[PDB]
Amino acid sequence: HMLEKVVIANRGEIALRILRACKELGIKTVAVHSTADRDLKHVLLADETICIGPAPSAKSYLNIPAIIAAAEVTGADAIHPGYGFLSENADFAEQVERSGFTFIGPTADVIRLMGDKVSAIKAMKKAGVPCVPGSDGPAKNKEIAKRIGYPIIIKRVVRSEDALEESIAMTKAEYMEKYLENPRHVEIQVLADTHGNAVYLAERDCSMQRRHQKVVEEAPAPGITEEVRRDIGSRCANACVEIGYRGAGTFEFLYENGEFYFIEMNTRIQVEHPVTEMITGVDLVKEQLRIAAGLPISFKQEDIKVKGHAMECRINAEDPKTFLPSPGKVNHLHSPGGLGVRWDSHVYGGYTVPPHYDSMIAKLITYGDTREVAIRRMQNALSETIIDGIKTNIPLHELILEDENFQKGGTNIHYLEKKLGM
Amino acid sequence: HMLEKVVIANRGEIALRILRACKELGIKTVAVHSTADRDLKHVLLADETICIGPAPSAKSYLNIPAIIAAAEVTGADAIHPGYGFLSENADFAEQVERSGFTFIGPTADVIRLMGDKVSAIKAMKKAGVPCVPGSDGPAKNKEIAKRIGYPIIIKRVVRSEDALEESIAMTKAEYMEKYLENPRHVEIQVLADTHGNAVYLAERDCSMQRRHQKVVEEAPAPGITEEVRRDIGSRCANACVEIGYRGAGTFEFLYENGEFYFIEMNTRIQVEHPVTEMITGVDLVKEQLRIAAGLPISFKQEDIKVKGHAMECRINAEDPKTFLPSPGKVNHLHSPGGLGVRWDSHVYGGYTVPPHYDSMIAKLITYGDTREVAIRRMQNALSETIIDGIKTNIPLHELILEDENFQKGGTNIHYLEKKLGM
Ligand SMILES: Nc1ncnc2c1ncn2[C@@H]1O[C@H](COP(=O)(O)OP(=O)(O)O)[C@@H](O)[C@H]1O
Ligand SMILES: Nc1ncnc2c1ncn2[C@@H]1O[C@H](COP(=O)(O)OP(=O)(O)O)[C@@H](O)[C@H]1O
Ligand SMILES: COC(=O)CCCC[C@@H]1SC[C@H]2[C@@H]1NC(=O)N2C(=O)OC
Ligand SMILES: COC(=O)CCCC[C@@H]1SC[C@H]2[C@@H]1NC(=O)N2C(=O)OC
Repeated sequence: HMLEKVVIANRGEIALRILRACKELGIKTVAVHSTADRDLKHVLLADETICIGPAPSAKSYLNIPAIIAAAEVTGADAIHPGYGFLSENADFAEQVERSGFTFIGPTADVIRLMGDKVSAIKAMKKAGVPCVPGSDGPAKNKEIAKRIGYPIIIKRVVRSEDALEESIAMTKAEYMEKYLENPRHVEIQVLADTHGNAVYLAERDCSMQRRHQKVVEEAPAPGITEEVRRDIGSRCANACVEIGYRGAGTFEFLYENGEFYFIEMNTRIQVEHPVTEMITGVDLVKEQLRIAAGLPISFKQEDIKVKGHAMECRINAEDPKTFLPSPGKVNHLHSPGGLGVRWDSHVYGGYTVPPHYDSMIAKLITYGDTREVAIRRMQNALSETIIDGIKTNIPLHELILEDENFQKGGTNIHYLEKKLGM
Repeated sequence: HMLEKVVIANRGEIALRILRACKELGIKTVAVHSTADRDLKHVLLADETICIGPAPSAKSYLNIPAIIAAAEVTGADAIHPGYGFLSENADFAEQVERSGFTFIGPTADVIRLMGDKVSAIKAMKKAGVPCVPGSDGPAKNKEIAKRIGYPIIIKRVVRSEDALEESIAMTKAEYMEKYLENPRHVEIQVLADTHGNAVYLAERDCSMQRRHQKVVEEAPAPGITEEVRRDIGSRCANACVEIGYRGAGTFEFLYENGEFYFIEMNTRIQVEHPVTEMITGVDLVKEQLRIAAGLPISFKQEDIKVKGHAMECRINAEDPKTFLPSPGKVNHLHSPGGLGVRWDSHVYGGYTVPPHYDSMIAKLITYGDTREVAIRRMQNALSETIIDGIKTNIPLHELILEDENFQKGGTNIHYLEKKLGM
């Protein structure tokens, strides 16, 4: 009569993370996997396994009917979608609850609401979560653009009135907003339950990115005071209640000259959740599972106090210079350890990284009482880490961590790409 | 003009632990090693290496003149002795400071004081650290034994007056005290610096033992209240000042029917220090190094608050049934991870555990907000851990953790051996 068995509708490290939380709560696990993933750590640990299709994503991890049949055939109570794949797919969520299983995440209606940009802004704007100034929806655009103020983003970026009508038409065989020139990425973690509670769990800075993909994340964000945290955090907790949010989620902002501007709500657990765990002492995947089971969040807002600092390096099987993937056999893995070092990875000596999915192989997470200690622990853990047989982006991480502007802190979302050009 | 280079006068996991702290502080390392240990993780990471002798302990890690020459030839500032080997050897400490290097630990005089039992009791007794009732030093023994009260320990244990004089003479070709029948082992961690400060860092319960060797340790100790902690802890901090203690140390007690009875001060870092780290947020090996450099302890007593619970399983290369050592090649090591899991080990896939030293190969440390969470995390981390090629005592740990009396908590120092007999 509660959650007793959970289908893990994902793979790789987050599938292992979920398995770990399940096993801590005594929840039975069902590992659904493609034919290429029979040797995943979490498949090998799972109570039951069901092969849901051949290697390609389309035919396996995105196979909505096979994943639902796997829940049916095992007698499962709930499905955890992880991140990526179907986690923000409303049709999947809708179909999961229509077949009577618990979807571990928000309701389908809320996924669609926060899954479309204009709709999401409206809803934030009404909740009093600050958005980027814009036209709100939808000749008079010379003037709309006027008052928003150049530069403008139709999405092109647009620096001249001359060329408004062009960039209007150019994106328009392919809405307007203030283009923020050099913002950081600062995001707020929340949880909301079926007992009407919602909390905020400080913030993460994920400004170090390449091609919009995050490389290094940290928590808390440098420069953000407790006062400021409280303001923005409590606006997000409130937004959660207004929209009947449920489960873990993240409000992503562009943050520039002291102000927050909303850009997306990821309605799911994120890759970078561990850094918030380390600074708050909250188990975010456990709380997902509890909340899905109908439990209240296990603590109150005044129980949450940011303590110390945490960093995460996404370790990828890829050439550190060209960023082309590097699948193949890991002959040896020597993973780092010691105080303040956490290692979240499904990779082991003997394991073959397949070509079929993303290239993330491990997340290396460090914690310290200060940002400087956490960066130093990261540097030392990276130098101890050996992954023999394939190439990784460890060398990129080492360059970032020794960057003087990174050490000062507060570098913007373009920094990595500039650095890399220089 | 400070500590810039440290000789790590030890091996195995604690040598790696020390290396890690050194590297966090930017302190150069000198790995002194025997010929059998050239492939130790910490030797491979060290800035400088010096081979101090052939495989046997006697000729290498206990070679006082070779270790001192290694400090001389490298231009080192200090020597960290770890635990075991020379760490409680006053002659070594005396000779290290007489050759002008900093010994990372207390002064030689203090090692001898707390290194001999009668002397240590005197000094504790004068400090107001509670000792076990006894004769204090040294016919009239029928009566001394009388008032201490049977049962008695000459060290034999002695249950009858009849047989006092015998057991007197029997141990006396080979002092008296109350024999505590079913105590737990509860120990208090301290630090003391050259600025006149001394602190206590709660306590550990290390009652699960076999042949007097510890298997599982935890912190805090079940049943001990904050009130009680404060009392006993502050008596140990005070004892530290009275004796001019310096560095990390531990006061070990036998704890029975609500009372603490002193049995030894280990004047060094201990194997089981990590569990205290996890519950207090203190880096105990860093503080050793700071304190040795002449710095104050980096926090005050009121900054220390016990939060959560931690467990440590000493993973040994040994047959889990006969406890005979199992040296040889580890073909694969798959180490556990995830939230609340810490792994302290110099072992890696490819590494050969030699026969020459102890059988400890890794310490698996878990943390949780409650004792139950920490035990469950331990169980799950052990089930994920693979060490292929040699035998380990993991099966023993799994049996302990599933023991109902262990789960209730507070089992005594004889429990494991009884359990094992049953
Ligand atoms: N107002 C803005 N100013 C500057 N850059 C923006 C703005 N809005 C969006 N962008 C850029 O485009 C990116 C695309 O948004 P994102 O949520 O990452 O899309 P997706 O989540 O589908 O990849 C943003 O991170 C940001 O870097
Ligand atoms: N008063 C006592 N009552 C019961 N057992 C004792 C008492 N004193 C010592 N012992 C036993 O003998 C052990 C030997 O002490 P210990 O400090 O371990 O010696 P070493 O450190 O040299 O191995 C103690 O842990 C304890 O189990
Ligand atoms: C093995 O394949 C998987 O388990 C899914 C692959 C990762 C999905 C991407 S990574 C960056 C982005 C997506 N998920 C996520 O949380 N991200 C995150 O930072 O939020 C944007
Ligand atoms: C690889 O060899 C070494 O690094 C030294 C071996 C261990 C010394 C023993 S284990 C239990 C005891 C000794 N050190 C220690 O701290 N112990 C501890 O619990 O305090 C009694």
